[PDB]
Amino acid sequence: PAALKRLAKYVIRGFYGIEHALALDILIRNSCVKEEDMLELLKFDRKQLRSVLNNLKGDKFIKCRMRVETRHNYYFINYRTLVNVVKYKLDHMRRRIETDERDSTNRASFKCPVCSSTFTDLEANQLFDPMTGTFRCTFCHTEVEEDESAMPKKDARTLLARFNEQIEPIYALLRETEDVNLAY
Amino acid sequence: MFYHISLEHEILLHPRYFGPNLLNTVKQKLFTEVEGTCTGKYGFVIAVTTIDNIGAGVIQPGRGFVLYPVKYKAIVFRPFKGEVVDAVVTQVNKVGLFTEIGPMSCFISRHSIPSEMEFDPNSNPPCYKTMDEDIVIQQDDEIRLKIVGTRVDKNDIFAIGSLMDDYLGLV
Amino acid sequence: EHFLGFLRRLLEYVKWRLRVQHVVQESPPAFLSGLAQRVCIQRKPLRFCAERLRSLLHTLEITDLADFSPLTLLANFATLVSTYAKGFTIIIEPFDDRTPTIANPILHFSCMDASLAIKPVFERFQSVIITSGTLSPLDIYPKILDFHPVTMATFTMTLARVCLCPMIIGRGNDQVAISSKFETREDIAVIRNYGNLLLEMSAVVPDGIVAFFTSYQ
Amino acid sequence: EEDASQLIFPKEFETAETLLNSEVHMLLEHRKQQNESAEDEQELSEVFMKTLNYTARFSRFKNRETIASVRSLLLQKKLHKFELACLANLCPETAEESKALIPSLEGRFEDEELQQILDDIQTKRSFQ
Amino acid sequence: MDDQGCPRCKTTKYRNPSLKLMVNVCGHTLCESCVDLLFVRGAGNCPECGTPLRKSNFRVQLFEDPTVDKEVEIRKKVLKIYNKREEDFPSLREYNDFLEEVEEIVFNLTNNVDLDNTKKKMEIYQKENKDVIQKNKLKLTREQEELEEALEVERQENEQRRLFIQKEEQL
Ligand SMILES: [Zn+2]
Ligand SMILES: [Zn+2]
Ligand SMILES: [Zn+2]
Repeated sequence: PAALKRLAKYVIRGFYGIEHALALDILIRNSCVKEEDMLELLKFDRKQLRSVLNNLKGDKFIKCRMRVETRHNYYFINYRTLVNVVKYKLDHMRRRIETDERDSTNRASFKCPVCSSTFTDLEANQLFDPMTGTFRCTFCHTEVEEDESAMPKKDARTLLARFNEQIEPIYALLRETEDVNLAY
Repeated sequence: MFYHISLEHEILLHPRYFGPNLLNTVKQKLFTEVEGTCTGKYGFVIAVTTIDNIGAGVIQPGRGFVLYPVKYKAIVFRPFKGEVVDAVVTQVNKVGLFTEIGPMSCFISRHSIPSEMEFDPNSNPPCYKTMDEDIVIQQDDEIRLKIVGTRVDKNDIFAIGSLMDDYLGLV
Repeated sequence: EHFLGFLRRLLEYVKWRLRVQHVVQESPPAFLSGLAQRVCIQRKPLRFCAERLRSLLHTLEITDLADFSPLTLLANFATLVSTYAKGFTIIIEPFDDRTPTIANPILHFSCMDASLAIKPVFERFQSVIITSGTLSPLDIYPKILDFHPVTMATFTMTLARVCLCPMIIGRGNDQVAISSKFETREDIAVIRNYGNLLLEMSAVVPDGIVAFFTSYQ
Repeated sequence: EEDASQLIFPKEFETAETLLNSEVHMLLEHRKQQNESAEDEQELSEVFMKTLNYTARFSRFKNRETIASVRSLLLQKKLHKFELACLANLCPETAEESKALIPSLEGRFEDEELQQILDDIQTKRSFQ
Repeated sequence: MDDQGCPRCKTTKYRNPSLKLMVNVCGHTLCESCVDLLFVRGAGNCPECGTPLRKSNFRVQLFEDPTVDKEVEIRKKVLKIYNKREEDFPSLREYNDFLEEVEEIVFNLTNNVDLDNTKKKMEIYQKENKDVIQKNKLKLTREQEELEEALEVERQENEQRRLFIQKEEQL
């Protein structure tokens, strides 16, 4: 290993449970600590430790194969996958938030106070008075209501920039990744 | 745009019309419903220039009616998105301009109107004028509007007028 | 400001012309014409670019010219190209040798004839003597460098003892051609002949021997 | 799916012809003459009358022959049927204006030639 | 293509560099995927500035530096003026004094208000157009034609040199 994976997992704990964070830190030794040896050292309940290890295994962080022999859980910390897993997690996340941004720009735009029946901007001809100028609802000629939200007045959002900034430590740590090792 | 195209339409002729003058009865009936009704796929239909052919009458079992498929040529008008067409202003209002293009009627929202343009409520005839009065838009005036999109309902099509594009409005 | 904008324009043109990915392109006059057409940089204003760079940079009271040296090199290139291209050429290499794909392309402005640059020496000085050792035959040199020689003589060292006894070995112990041709470079038999010759020659020759190959690879 | 600008039209707007405002007026006028004959027949629809008013006001070429001659000139040029209708109807004053109106018009012909297609129609419109 | 990205949609600029800047009266690093976004709403309005480019005001350009884009376009427009050849003036200083004024005009147009520049350009239009501007349009057209002719003469000579040495070898 190298400082890459050390700092990486150290900052990766920040997402999952801090109870999982202590267990991840126990990978300080790559010695592949066994489940019962972990009960001796981590001492978390066998059920709590089992749940925690399984949750840490599911996201492809670590891999375990207790053989048979007392049985010895083949604990691990698969670092080669770790980097790709974190990259895909942010890769999907950056996509989901940008799509949420763009998909939030569409709305009916109009309403009637009574009858609460949004129409569309396209209904202007039906929802209008040749004379009075105020847009009036079809089955209640008493509408005045314009837009509950006018439009994306602000820039894209503070949400996207907030993700950009709160993750600048993660971006910088993946810049420290910088492919230190060309191995498998 | 004014497009002369052939349409496929069907006629339900009551048996009471059978006998003398059955063929021109179908021709006469065809004009009754085609004229005055519109469809989004083809737009407003103005007139039927001629009938290309008359199809065989298919009898519906139990109903007793007849189905005549008729090929006829007619001119249609359909607004297209992102095109500029001459228009006439019908009524002028603060929250929107209503303009008519033949059978087609278009509504222009206040937002689509240029920012420097303002409604003239004080003037007895509702109209929009500028501070310098360089350009004035009033009822029954020639203006060009860009169609943002084509939207239809109840066999009627009315779009939005956009004046942002250059070389639009009265001259 | 005007000079800075001129340099910005020329630098942008060079940047794009270098970023283009394609086969090696040569363009001595076409480069100047295309620069002038594309970015509106006239050759006459471009001619004094380096001199005006020197003067303007002097005005700035800069700490030192080492930091801005790359800009001065680019200015020298910019003035040279607008100066002359009759006996020159601009070569562009989007891809460097020894690398299937590299993100550091290089634009060369290599000359083709040394007579252009050595003309001032011959013209200004009444006579120049190019005294050389190990000189390949003199007849070529007047062709490469445009000058009219007065004497063409080759001097042979004469000593009471034969100090030098050069020899050429072309046939190995296998009586096989040992030419180091490009197609024959891979020949294991030729490489073995070279190795055996070096072994025996090192066995017999006294201390100190130097062997010169054709390339690092 | 269909854009007037991009010369993209559905499967039905390929073979049918395109009619100009002036020519349409003649078609409607012929029906108006037909309406006079065969008395006691069904009256024209109100929507039909709206077309007559709209087209009559943009009857740029009053003479019947002028419409045919203009069409013939337009047919010669290698333009789409849609392009023929808009240019005559819009009546732009300068080529740059027509360029902005239709983006796909860009690149089909040189700017000077496009201006000529505008000016020659203007002379014909002036002569009537 | 070296720009980090569009001020709004810095995505394409990372995935592929095929997009090229679009020049406008505003002077902007606009990108085609963003030009569609401007066409959908406004139809010729700068997103942040809102400058009414009613013509969409779009023309292709290829340099990562937006300042270079604006400067090059402005210089292209300016070159149509003050195109008189150097030899027209015998005075030594006047050879490049007018070029100094031209580049000052370019820098003025890039950032500062262009009203004074436009008024001055009208003044230069009126007089030089009488005689000299059209004359130098003709002369620059002649020199463009003869440079293209000379390059084709160079390439004919190179093809003849190649083919004649090939026919030497085969003969
Ligand atoms: Zn209501
Ligand atoms: Zn973009
Ligand atoms: Zn802007």
